[PDB]
Amino acid sequence: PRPTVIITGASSGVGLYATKALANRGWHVIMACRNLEKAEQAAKNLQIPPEAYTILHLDLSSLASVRGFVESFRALNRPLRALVCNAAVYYPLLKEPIYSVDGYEITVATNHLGHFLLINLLLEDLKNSPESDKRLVILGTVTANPPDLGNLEGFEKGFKKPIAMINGKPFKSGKAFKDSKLCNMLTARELHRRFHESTGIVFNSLYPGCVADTYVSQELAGERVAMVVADPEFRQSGVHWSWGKAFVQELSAEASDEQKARRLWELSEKLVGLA
Ligand SMILES: NC(=O)c1ccc[n+]([C@@H]2O[C@H](COP(=O)([O-])OP(=O)(O)OC[C@H]3O[C@@H](n4cnc5c(N)ncnc54)[C@H](OP(=O)(O)O)[C@@H]3O)[C@@H](O)[C@H]2O)c1
Ligand SMILES: [Cl-]
Ligand SMILES: [Cl-]
Ligand SMILES: [Cl-]
Ligand SMILES: [Cl-]
Ligand SMILES: [Zn+2]
Ligand SMILES: [Zn+2]
Ligand SMILES: [Zn+2]
Ligand SMILES: [Zn+2]
Ligand SMILES: [Zn+2]
Repeated sequence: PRPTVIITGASSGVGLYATKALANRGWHVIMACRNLEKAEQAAKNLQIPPEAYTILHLDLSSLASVRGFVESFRALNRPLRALVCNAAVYYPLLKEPIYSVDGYEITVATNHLGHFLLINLLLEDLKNSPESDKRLVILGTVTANPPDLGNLEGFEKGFKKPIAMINGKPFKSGKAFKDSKLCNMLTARELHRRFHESTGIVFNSLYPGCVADTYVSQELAGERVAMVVADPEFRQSGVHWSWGKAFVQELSAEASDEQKARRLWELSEKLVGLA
């Protein structure tokens, strides 16, 4: 009897050490990955036993792929205990936006909108599971409090070319990334508010520390993801765990983001075909 956790972006970095850590605690990790070849090599290289994992293809930049990943998880007939939204892309060199298969600026489309659809479909799976300690963890920003969503003008007007930023202003890829990470935080917050009572699922977020990409190792950061998913200390919905022993804060900490967080959620449903 082995409890199931899905990890997005599990074939490298933090996601890969997180899957290692959770397997060592005796979990069965669904490595939901873009690149099946790299996922297979990585799994074997870290010496993880075949019972501890299953690789399923997931491309967060395609909503058809998010839907299809979900049907494939369901076919396993494994009760879901947890979900980790860890996958993040970042294209620092782009001067011009790239638009996903579904027509959305790719950074926001992958980091936010694809995780948004994934979360919303898997809530059904999460709420129907008979596991008692069910968590949904999102990798977010340093603190729950540069990114600026404005009045969401870009999302209000449908978020298609020529719109490449959530606030409807000219494309900036580094800001797009930060915007996207803000969306992840706002979404965690809003999952707690909308669903924690009705389901009893723990909805939290974390920041495992600054990590070597383009003061903390991938191994440790991955251990810290595992802690947030699995250990009794971290079993509390509505909060952000940060390593800068963790500082904890309420996801709803910043009161003036309340309206934004709600409007973000409603616009996101529209963008991914839930409304
Ligand atoms: N460095 C910082 O100071 C800083 C700042 C803010 C946030 N963070 C957080 O730290 C975390 C580091 O994560 P990491 O080490 O796992 O990242 P990483 O190894 O540097 O590379 C990106 C990850 O995203 C996955 N991915 C990319 N595109 C995808 C797609 N279209 N569909 C599905 N998966 C995709 C990749 O694996 P596959 O392509 O094989 O799936 C890979 O695991 C991030 O989640 C980020 O939010 C760090
Ligand atoms: Cl597939
Ligand atoms: Cl797929
Ligand atoms: Cl409660
Ligand atoms: Cl759908
Ligand atoms: Zn596939
Ligand atoms: Zn999100
Ligand atoms: Zn109650
Ligand atoms: Zn509670
Ligand atoms: Zn409130």
